[PDB]
Amino acid sequence: SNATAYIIVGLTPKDAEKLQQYGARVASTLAKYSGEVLVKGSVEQLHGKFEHKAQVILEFPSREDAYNWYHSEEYQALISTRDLGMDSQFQLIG
Amino acid sequence: SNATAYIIVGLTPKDAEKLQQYGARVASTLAKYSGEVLVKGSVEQLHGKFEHKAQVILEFPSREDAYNWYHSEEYQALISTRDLGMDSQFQLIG
Repeated sequence: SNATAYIIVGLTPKDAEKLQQYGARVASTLAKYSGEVLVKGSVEQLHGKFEHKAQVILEFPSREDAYNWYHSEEYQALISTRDLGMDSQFQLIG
Repeated sequence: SNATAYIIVGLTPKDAEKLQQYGARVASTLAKYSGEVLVKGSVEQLHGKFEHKAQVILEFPSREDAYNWYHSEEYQALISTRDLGMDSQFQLIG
């Protein structure tokens, strides 16, 4: 009944150590915007092409809350190290 | 809990009428495998690059059903018309 919003990530691991620093710190950043990991996992290609190894999907209670999470100061501090840990794409939907 | 599985499509519309036809047929193919559309929508890009205009996420009760759906007889017939209506990528997480 509400307009649930989603962030889709498409990713490829680079630096393992850095990727684990990133992953460790993020979950906290989500709970202020009521973020939640719907699924994560490796890709099996069913059609077309896709440049990435794995996908993660975040779920928020509202588009505005998804956008605000990505743009929060607590998440943004995570970014320089996220990019060392993985090349990715993020898409906001909703 | 069970291991709910997902199909993520990223798409770019081509022929609106071929597309209409596709869209109008897929659903009946979903029910067979307990498929459900989690979400449909245009993309605002948060980070990095993404070739498509829009994403759709499909939710199935398992990876078996998700794969069986895509490779099902009745969905496979919809493909020819699908590919005329849109360029797309289908990823299987599950």
